[PDB]
Amino acid sequence: PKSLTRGPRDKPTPLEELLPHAIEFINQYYGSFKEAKIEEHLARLEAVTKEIETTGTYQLTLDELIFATKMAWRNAPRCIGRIQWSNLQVFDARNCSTAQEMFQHICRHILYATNNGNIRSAITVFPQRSDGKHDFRLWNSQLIRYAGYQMPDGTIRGDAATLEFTQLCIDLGWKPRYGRFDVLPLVLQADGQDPEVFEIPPDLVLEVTMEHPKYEWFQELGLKWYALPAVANMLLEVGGLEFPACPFNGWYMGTEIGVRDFCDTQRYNILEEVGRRMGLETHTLASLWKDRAVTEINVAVLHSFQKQNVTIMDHHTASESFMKHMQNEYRARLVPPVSGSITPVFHQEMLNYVLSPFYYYQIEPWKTHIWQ
Amino acid sequence: PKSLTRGPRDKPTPLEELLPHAIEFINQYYGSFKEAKIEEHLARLEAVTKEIETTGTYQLTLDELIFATKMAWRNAPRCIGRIQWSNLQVFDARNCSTAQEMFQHICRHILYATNNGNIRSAITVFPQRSDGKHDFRLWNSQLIRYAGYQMPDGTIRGDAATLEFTQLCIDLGWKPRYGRFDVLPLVLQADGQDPEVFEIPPDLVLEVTMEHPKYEWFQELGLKWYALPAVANMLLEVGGLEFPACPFNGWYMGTEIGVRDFCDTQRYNILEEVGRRMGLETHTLASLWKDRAVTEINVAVLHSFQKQNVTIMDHHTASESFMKHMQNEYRARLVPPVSGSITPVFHQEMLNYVLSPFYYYQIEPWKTHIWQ
Amino acid sequence: PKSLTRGPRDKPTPLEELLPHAIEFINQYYGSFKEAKIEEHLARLEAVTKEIETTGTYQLTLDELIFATKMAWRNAPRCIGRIQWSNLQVFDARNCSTAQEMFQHICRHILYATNNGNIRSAITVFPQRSDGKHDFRLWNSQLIRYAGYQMPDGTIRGDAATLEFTQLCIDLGWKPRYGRFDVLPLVLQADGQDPEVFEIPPDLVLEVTMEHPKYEWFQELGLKWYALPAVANMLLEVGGLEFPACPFNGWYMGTEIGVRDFCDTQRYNILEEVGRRMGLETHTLASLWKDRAVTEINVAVLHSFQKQNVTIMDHHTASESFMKHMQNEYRARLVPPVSGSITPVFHQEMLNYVLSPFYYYQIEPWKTHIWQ
Ligand code: HEM
Ligand code: HEM
Ligand code: HEM
Repeated sequence: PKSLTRGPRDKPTPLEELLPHAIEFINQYYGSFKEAKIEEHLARLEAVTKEIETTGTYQLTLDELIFATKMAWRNAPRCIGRIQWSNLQVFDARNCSTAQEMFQHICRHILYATNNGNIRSAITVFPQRSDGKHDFRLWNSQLIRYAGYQMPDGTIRGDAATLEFTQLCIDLGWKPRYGRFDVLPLVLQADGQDPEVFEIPPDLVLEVTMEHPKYEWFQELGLKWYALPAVANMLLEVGGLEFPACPFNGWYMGTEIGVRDFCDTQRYNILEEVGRRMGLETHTLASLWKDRAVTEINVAVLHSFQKQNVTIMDHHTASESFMKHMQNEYRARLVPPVSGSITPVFHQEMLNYVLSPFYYYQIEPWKTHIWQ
Repeated sequence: PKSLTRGPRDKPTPLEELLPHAIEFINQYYGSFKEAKIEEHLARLEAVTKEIETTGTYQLTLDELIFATKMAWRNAPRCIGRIQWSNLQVFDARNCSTAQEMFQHICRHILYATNNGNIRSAITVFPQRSDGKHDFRLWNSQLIRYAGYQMPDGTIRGDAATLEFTQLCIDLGWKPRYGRFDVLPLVLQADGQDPEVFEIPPDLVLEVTMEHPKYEWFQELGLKWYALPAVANMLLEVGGLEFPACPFNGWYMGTEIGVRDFCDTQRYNILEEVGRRMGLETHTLASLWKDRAVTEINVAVLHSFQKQNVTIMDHHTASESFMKHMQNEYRARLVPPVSGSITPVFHQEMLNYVLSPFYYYQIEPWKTHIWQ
Repeated sequence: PKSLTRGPRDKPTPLEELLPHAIEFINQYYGSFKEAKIEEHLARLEAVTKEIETTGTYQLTLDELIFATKMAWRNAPRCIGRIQWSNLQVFDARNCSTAQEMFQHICRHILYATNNGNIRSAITVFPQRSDGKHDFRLWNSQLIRYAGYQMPDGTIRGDAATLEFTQLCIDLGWKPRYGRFDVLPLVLQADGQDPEVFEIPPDLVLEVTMEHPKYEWFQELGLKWYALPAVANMLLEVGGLEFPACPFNGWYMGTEIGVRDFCDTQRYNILEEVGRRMGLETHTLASLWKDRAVTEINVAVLHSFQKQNVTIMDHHTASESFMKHMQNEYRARLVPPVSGSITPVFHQEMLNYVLSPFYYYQIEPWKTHIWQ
């Protein structure tokens, strides 16, 4: 995915690589207004140019930043959320200094975002990359996520996708409770310093208890998942600027909540216990009972969410949320095309088209971090 | 060409894969108007969202469809016709039910389109893809096209490009007349059912008799070609919707009418008979007589078309047709850029740019069709 | 770089390959005006269509050409100059006939562009490609550039990048002075004829003498470079038209002026002589003295330029030049997006996106030229 990965630097972005993008951005920004702000637009371009001339970089106005985060969301071709991009709360943390402070900002986010199940979308933007030596990073892939443990006999326990990170956490001093649903700690890096680990206050992590509307025994097999899907390891590019730390969140779809993960020895087990029900024939592969169980688990999940009043992207939600997004544009008194975000970028030997602003992937920090 | 091929499905398009595209389309549509229709635009987006919420899909207004077919034409980078996209007649057949009915619609098209040589561009849109199990398809590559037969000794007779399809037709019960210009039958598939074959009424197929302005013996070698170039196997994508059956037509260019196909034992023969003329030396390859003959055949073709008053895209035609297209826009009282059609699509692992609406290729039906 | 290379032809561009592009261009052009020129726009499209119909090609109005050169500059993703695209002087030489005349036009350019160090950006556009058999070409890569000689013992003398071209010049009758800073002659090709070589009048080539602000011995090692960076071998594509000869110029950045070219036996030598200074230890690779010297050479260069008052793209220059570019747009009483230049081009088997107008690379002429 190297195309969509924006890596680390060790020196500020050159003028010839910053100025053009800053200009394009500011034009894009001022081009959004129904009512033009000519005098302001020209003076801003001047301000920014002189600022890059004198300081070597530039700062975004809170309003420019807000716009950037929303546009980058609008420019996320995989995200169904891009549909209602105006429904985003932006938390400005560009004045942050330490991991201690990062944690507070992160807790505020979780708190705001969770809202007792009535999930709200938000993004916390930490200081932008300066020289690439003083980066702010969240080593975690997601704010909330279960630990994955490599058991002696070879089987995994917990989230199989977090094995490498869990190990890291252990190496960093985190005491592993060898359970199936252990919420991983936040590994926060501020000002390029070594990362610091913080346990996430249990009260802040809302979890959905799995139960089926028909099968009363469902709750007996003790399955649960966290309500907040928040990405922590991405980078926001905007007008040449780079924000290595800017975690955001949305809400689940329903059809994807991963553990029903039809994979290995993790899958098989939960799937057989199920057969206890209606299609009790788990002794043979003649009855494709697995199809029955999977379909039913999705039912238990969907049901669990709606009954525990935790927002999920069902058909009604998708439409209602989109309407709310349209109400915001109407009260403002046509949209700026997606085309207005495509920038021709000539990287080594090929003319390619890139979107900006945009949420890029990054290289896992421990792979590049230089220990103090 | 897998990039430009939109294949078969076996389940409706997911919400997260439909809604964004529907929205983008409706925005694109309402963005065309010189005079904005704010109240209507917002209510339409609402209507469609609620419709996808409740029905799982949506229907286009005839006017939206018309717009879609024209824009998709405008988005056909190979088609010189894209120059005058407003000159298109749209035949709505989204209410069609059987192959019997398809045939009637198809005959109407040919009739309208042929217009005794005064070729007119048209497109017949059949029902959109629902679950991918009830598809409408024209198994033919073109509405009108000559059969290709594999003779015992190995030589081919007729159109070499239609060998596989001709065989299919034979397998489907069509009696092969082993001639050089046998018009293939229409293999129509409706509502996902098995295809039904219909012979095309000879009166509907206009053919141009080949003759040279100077060589009176030209007509003696009995060469002819059909006047109507119509593609039958493409798919129209629009706002997430897919129309597997939507044949369209234009008119010939003159320089391409394929049989002068410098290929094998099919070519060589017609080319030698020619040498009977001005450069009678067909005993040696010292006189590049082939160049002489080819140039002359193109002359006979071009001449044949203009004398038999069958529209062909010559220099005058190109300009006149473009003017007619400009007269339509002027009477309406600036154009919406092509950029407004490019949509960033994140398919597996790569950020690519796609045009929409657009005419995609498809997989030959007999290769995927499940027999009843 | 074959993607970005527009090669030679031997027959005019076909209608189906010209008309669409001409139309798109003219639309793009008339779409720039703050004040629409409806009557003029429509009549122009008509004019051009009829012109291509009758003549087989079309001529651009000087104003359309000016626009084309500026937009193509705006569409040069590597060029920091694209920032101030309105600051361009266009020299129309589409009426040029001979190499003699080309030379005069080229001398005027150098003269205007050099302006005693106060560098000004300009472009000289020679006759457009007709049938591809009567091309105007500058065989040189740059208007001004030092010769590169392959010495007997194997070492190179001068610009290592110009070895093949220098040889060509020698073959063409140019007497090689075997120095380090010999300005190469102009190899001009007009109307598809054989190229003619012209020595560039020394008075026209402004050179910067290298000296350090602190080290008085710097001037002693006699280093110099030319002030004018001008590309001579590119092709401008616009509305389907192709201009094989259209040299342009800008000014240096400072950080790139190549000879500090850390390469072979050319590098090493100048680098050691340096060590004579502050870090005199050139006997060992324990002291990374090379880093010291390189940094210092860049200092001598930058200093040499500013003291000899030869324009260079430093931070102040970048901002000041951009302001000058904004003053031009303000006095005209929002910009047309970059997206409005992207054209979907279906070349063999793939749907790609191209920019237009644009400055393409070309195949080195001597590799394709047919001698008379
Ligand atoms: C409003 C609720 C939201 C929903 C339902 C939603 C849903 C999704 C889904 C389903 C995916 C793609 C598939 C997957 O990774 O599971 C995704 C990806 C993404 N979303 Fe969201 N999203 C929401 C909010 C957000 C917000 C608020 C932002 C940013 C401000 C955002 C940015 C992205 C990005 C950048 C991706 C790419 C993920 C990747 O490929 O690694 N999303 N979103
Ligand atoms: C008005 C007369 C028309 C002319 C002269 C014309 C001409 C052409 C030509 C010369 C090609 C490309 C080369 C070839 O395949 O032979 C082509 C391709 C195409 N045309 Fe047309 N066309 C016309 C009308 C139409 C119409 C009415 C539509 C659609 C509404 C259309 C859609 C397309 C598409 C989608 C292709 C792609 C064919 C492929 O690559 O398989 N054309 N057209
Ligand atoms: C105003 C001063 C200018 C500056 C500082 C400037 C600077 C540059 C730089 C730094 C590069 C890329 C890296 C390199 O090749 O060294 C470049 C490339 C380029 N510039 Fe300029 N440029 C200027 C003016 C122009 C003008 C006037 C035009 C055209 C009208 C232009 C067209 C291009 C093109 C087409 C390239 C691509 C070169 C290649 O990749 O081979 N530039 N310019």
